[PDB]
Amino acid sequence: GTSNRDWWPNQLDLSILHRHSSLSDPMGKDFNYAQAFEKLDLAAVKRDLHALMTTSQDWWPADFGHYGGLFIRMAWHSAGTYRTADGRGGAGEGQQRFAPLNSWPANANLDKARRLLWPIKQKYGRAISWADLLILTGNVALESMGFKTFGFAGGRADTWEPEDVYWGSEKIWLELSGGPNSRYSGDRQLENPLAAVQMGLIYVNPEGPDGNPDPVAAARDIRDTFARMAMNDEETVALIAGGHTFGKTHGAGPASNVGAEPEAAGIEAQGLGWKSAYRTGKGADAITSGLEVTWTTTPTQWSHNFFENLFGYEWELTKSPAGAHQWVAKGADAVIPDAFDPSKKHRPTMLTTDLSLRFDPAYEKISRRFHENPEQFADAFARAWFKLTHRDMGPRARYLGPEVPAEVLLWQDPIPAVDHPLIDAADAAELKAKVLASGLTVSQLVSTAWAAASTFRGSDKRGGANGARIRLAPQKDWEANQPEQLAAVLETLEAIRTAFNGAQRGGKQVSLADLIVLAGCAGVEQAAKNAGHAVTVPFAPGRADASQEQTDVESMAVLEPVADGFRNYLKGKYRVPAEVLLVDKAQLLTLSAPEMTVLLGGLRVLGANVGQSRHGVFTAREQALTNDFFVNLLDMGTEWKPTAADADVFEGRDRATGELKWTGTRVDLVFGSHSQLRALAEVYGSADAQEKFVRDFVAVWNKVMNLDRFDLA
Amino acid sequence: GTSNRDWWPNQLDLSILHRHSSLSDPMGKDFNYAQAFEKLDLAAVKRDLHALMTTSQDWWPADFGHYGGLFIRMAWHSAGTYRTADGRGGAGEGQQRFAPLNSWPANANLDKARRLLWPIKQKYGRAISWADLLILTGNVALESMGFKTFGFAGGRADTWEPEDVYWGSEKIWLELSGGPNSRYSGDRQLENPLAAVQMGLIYVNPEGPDGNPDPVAAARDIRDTFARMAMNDEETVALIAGGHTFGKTHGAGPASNVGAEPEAAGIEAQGLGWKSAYRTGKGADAITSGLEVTWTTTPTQWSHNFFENLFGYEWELTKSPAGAHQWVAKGADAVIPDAFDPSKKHRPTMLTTDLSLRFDPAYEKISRRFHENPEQFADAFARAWFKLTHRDMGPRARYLGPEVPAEVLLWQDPIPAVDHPLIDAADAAELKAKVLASGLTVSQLVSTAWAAASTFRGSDKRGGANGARIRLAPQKDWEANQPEQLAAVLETLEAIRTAFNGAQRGGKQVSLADLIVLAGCAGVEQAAKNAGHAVTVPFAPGRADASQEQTDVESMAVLEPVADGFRNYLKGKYRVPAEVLLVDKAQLLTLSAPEMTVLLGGLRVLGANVGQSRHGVFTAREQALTNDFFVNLLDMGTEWKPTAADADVFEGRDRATGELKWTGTRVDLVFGSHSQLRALAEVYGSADAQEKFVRDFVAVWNKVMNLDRFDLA
Ligand code: HEM
Ligand code: HEM
Ligand SMILES: NNC(=O)c1ccncc1
Ligand SMILES: NNC(=O)c1ccncc1
Ligand SMILES: NNC(=O)c1ccncc1
Ligand SMILES: [Cl-]
Ligand SMILES: [Cl-]
Ligand code: NA
Ligand code: NA
Repeated sequence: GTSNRDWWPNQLDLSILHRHSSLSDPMGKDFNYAQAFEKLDLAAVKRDLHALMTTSQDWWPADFGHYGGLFIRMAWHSAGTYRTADGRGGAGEGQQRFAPLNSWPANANLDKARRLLWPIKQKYGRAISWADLLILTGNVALESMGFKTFGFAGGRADTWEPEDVYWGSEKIWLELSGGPNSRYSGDRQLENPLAAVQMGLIYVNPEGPDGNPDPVAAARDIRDTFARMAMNDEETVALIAGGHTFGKTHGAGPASNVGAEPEAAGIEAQGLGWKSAYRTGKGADAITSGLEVTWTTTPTQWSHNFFENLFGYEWELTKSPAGAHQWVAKGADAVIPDAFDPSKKHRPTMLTTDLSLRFDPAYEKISRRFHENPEQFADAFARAWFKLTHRDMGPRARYLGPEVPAEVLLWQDPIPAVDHPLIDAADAAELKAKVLASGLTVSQLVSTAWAAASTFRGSDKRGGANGARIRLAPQKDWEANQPEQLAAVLETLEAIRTAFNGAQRGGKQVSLADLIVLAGCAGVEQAAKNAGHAVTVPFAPGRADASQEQTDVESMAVLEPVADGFRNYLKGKYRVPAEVLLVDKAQLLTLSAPEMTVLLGGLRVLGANVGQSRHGVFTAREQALTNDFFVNLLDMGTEWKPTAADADVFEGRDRATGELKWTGTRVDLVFGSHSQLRALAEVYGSADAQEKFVRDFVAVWNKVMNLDRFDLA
Repeated sequence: GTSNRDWWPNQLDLSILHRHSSLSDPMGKDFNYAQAFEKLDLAAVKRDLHALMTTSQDWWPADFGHYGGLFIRMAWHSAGTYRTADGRGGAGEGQQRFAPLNSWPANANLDKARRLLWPIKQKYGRAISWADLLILTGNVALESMGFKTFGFAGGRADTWEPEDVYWGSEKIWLELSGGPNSRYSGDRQLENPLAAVQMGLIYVNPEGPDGNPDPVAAARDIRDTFARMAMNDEETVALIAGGHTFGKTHGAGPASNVGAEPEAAGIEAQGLGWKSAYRTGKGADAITSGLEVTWTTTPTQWSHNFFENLFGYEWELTKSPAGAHQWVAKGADAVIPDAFDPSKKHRPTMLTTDLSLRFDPAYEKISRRFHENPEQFADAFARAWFKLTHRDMGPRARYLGPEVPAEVLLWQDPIPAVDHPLIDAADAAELKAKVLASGLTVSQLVSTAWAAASTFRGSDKRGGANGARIRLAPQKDWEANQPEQLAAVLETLEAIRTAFNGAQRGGKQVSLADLIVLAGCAGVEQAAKNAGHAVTVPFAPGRADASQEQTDVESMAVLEPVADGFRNYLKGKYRVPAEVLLVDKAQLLTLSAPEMTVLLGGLRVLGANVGQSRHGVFTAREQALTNDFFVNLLDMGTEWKPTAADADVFEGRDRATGELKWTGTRVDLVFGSHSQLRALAEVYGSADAQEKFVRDFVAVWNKVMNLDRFDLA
């Protein structure tokens, strides 16, 4: 059945903005997962999960009688898809249970893992999400095998359809680099936003780069991909060695025995996949990755045996029973237990990527320190495991339950507590009047608040105006933020703040974060008055100001907008067309298509463009809040053509005279081209729509200003 | 970016159920188009449209100084995509403005026509939908040129995204038949549900079948396709001859001069397409279809000159300037005006398909009658044009405005007015108890109401329980409806009805349509009580009973369910898998995925399966409303395998003993296989879900009962 995507495969896709509707959600519109979770008997769940660890099912028998390694890998993979570039992936939406991730080759046989959890899921129902359950199970596996975790927070609400994520352009699972859709160019440069080396892998290839078994070169891929997942060297070594303290790999026969992944399997498979024709197809005969490695002498118990083995033997290249490259300890005795036969023992073995921890010189130093100081290793792995499994949860205010660690961690972009009375409505009116009396313009006020608030992304719930980080490095220096203009606005706002705060009694004060937002609100109010309209913009105080020392500058870099269509900004020339980048940004902001449309048309007339560019400024009353953008864009009296100098800039001329009336970018003109966007533009550019435009703009502005306000949830 | 559809291109697509969310709609949740339209000054709109007809724009100059022909074609094409097989297509949602229809080759240059109407649309805003305006414009065109229309109803609310419609499997526009995705098999049998001969055409090819200029053979295609759009021979001849009384075709140079369709065009084209490099690219130089025919001596005025020409000349095969086959009048004088040069005249010309109206023997009889009796022609055309343009509007209760025809037409499936007081809540409780005391079972009551209500389809708003057509031919004899069982239930309910109506005073009575629905309600209440749960199912009276004489039996044939997964029914063996047909039925019913899931699992346990099949009846308390379907389907203690006898029937055995527990079809087991459906099944199969399951089942039951109740809007 031929679809619009088949006919016009390069047209923009707006359905990514209308996922996660109330239509596909089985829960009622008022369901609130946090409230459900807070009444869950978490201790009861943990007891059931402990019991499960050794309750082997015949359809997927437990290695060593204990499912803890399988479950650790399950949780690691749930979290392991995360990319710092866009915040997409990670454990926080339980997406491992949907396509494509439920069928990625690196997630083979995790379908078995999730099915073993169904009885617990069923028993507790809506009070524990899948997303929370996958991580809790990994924690219980660790605790059951003798490792004390750093903590756990609930609050990951389940989702109900697959997320629209760019995982790459390859059309073959696991394709090696340098193909027609290669994710690598130049000197092994991985394309942003990807954080895995091959399609369907989590980070790297366990046999080495493109399957070449060189631990030193593997190390380079490990370092690059783990950095793209927010992990530094210490955290990376801790996580790999910690993980591989447990369990084993599965490669008992040739891979050709393994059948269809879950999304390809027959209906009778009931949601499972990778059925194997090799012997019994399971247990001792299991095939997952094709490798056949067991790292430690006690795979079901926390030990220091990983680094004893890594450093205590020399390693020889060998092949598993499926033909994959792996390593075996030279001259060693058979000390590693077998998973099923108490009469068999094995020599120590390692993956290429485990050997990276010894043969990359930076990792070796860390590995050696962990080998000599196992308490340091345990602590580092506990912290890293917490970070891994919570990286996408957002502000600490979202963290639920009795096991939430009290320690504030720098990676959480922490916001200080508020310990003083907040400004009330009379105070807000007094501060808005002061801001308008200062001489700051509508353009300056709107631009500044936009800059502050629009760093939010719902993928990992980082960013937003809380914290006033726009005043800190590195946000204050970002090109999109107009550093010189920004500094002049912030100086004026800090002077208003100081004067207000110095007049108060009783401990009342206003944060700069709140004042930035409030000042933006006053700009929008002033713009509405400029257009003849009496409008009140909602404001909620309670933001606090974070310090520079609470703001990791390197972690903040990935929130820099290199493309922000809402300010007609593109930092460089990219291969993805700018209107696709606009839709991607709207998706991070949580905006629907109508919201994206009204927001952009209003920002253009308020003067929010970077550098005061006239591109898309289709009005003769800039700084007045009108629907002019739409009325003019849709005027058939104007003809548009790309310029000679630049095919991405367009000139709009009077059709009868040839006279130039406007210029615009692709982001501007897509609203007049795309057949669904133009239908939305037409609503706002109709003669009956001015009041609707204003009230919808105010709503979407307020939505953006509050995106990170989980303190008010 | 590789997507799930790329990896698993045969997986079922649930997004067709989650279109039209409040996310994509720019109007507020409380917007009601009928309320807006009812205050529109329709007379004023029509005056503006009359003026537009002769106000040429230079970017697409008006033929003969009058846009009326263009607008009639535009309205015909808006309505012309309709297919009776599924009710999809038609003018009722304004879909011509979205992909793919906005870029179909048969819709070339209607982009121009729609752009000409933006100033009117913009002036009247939300009070007139695009969908209504396209039709209204065609009627104003006709009236402006001296044709008296049969009337007009508003009420087509605008939609905001493309509908998911199967338009064929070809991958090339206009592909001729007999390719690898041919829509024809056997002796020119067009595949259901299609109603056009080539991808991107409305009905037929104007040169003749696959381009062969044989009017007799073309007639066959005309007849078959028009019948698939609900038009008989008289209506067909009236429409084609009526339409081709006006305007002209456009084929002034070779087609290779015409560029990209709108969805493919550059951003600068601002939603227009087919830009032509031939001479001026417009007006006298226009190329649309590649044919160059003008039918009448007065292309801007109603006449009977089409038939005077068709019958008054003999016709010679010729080629247009673009190379297309067309016909010209032998020996004729130059009597047809030129569209732009008042000093040029032309010979009469015809399409192959016009000549069909004379050379097909059945058409010739009708055409000759219309030629001798142009008043008969005018009346048939007016009636046919109203039917064409209103065919998908639904019940007459949806028809809005001051020009609705008072005549009730048989094709409307009319419902008599109610002229008596309705039963109240106490009466409804008395009737439910009488029904339960009769001895009718939960299964009989649920199955009968299901059968009556589930003929609704939201594509053209036909069907539903209003009318009590289930008691009439042909519904009473449809296999899915279990004719002997149904007859028994209807007899019992008619005796209840007689006894209740005969005891009343004051004219109060209950219709059989209402009592069928109410009885189903009593069944669902009784099932809930069987499960230990007291619930009240909502009921709204006011349906009426239609007569056999008010029921077109042949038109009702297309509403027969040949596949109804909700009753585990498949009338024959089809190429599309049964799970895909389920989702298609759910889309017709207007159900979301959650709604489809609850509804099916509840129907299975209430005994709604046709023939009392055990397939999917995963309960030991049939006729009790419980979640047992979900809990049993999802039990990993059961293993499923296709049977030897039938690969589409599955046996569920205990995994440890081999004992047979259940049997199921693909429709049952898809809820345990598909990863999004299984996620829904898990919510209703959880230990906390009994209350939710009952509540949600009652809500979707009541939704289905009320689908055709536009009298309550
Ligand atoms: C360079 C990064 C890594 C690579 C290439 C890698 C590779 C693999 C492979 C190939 C398997 C075997 C799959 C099978 O055949 O069953 C595996 C198993 C496992 N991995 Fe990793 N791993 C990485 C990092 C991690 C990390 C960060 C964790 C967790 C903290 C982890 C925990 C596990 C555990 C517990 C198993 C055993 C599974 C079982 O017992 O069933 N791994 N790893
Ligand atoms: C067998 C069915 C039909 C065929 C094959 C057909 C074919 C065509 C073609 C090839 C054109 C020229 C497109 C262009 O080059 O501009 C056209 C024009 C037109 N058709 Fe039809 N048509 C059919 C039925 C109808 C019907 C049912 C109506 C309306 C009741 C209609 C009304 C018109 C009008 C008004 C025009 C002239 C447009 C103008 O002046 O711009 N047609 N037809
Ligand atoms: N822990 N990571 C894995 O299990 C894995 C990585 C690459 N191919 C298969 C599995
Ligand atoms: N693909 N996932 C995200 O982009 C996301 C999820 C939730 N809200 C904003 C963005
Ligand atoms: N009235 N129908 C048309 O305009 C048409 C039919 C087939 N190809 C192009 C245009
Ligand atoms: Cl995601
Ligand atoms: Cl449709
Ligand atoms: Na994420
Ligand atoms: Na329809």
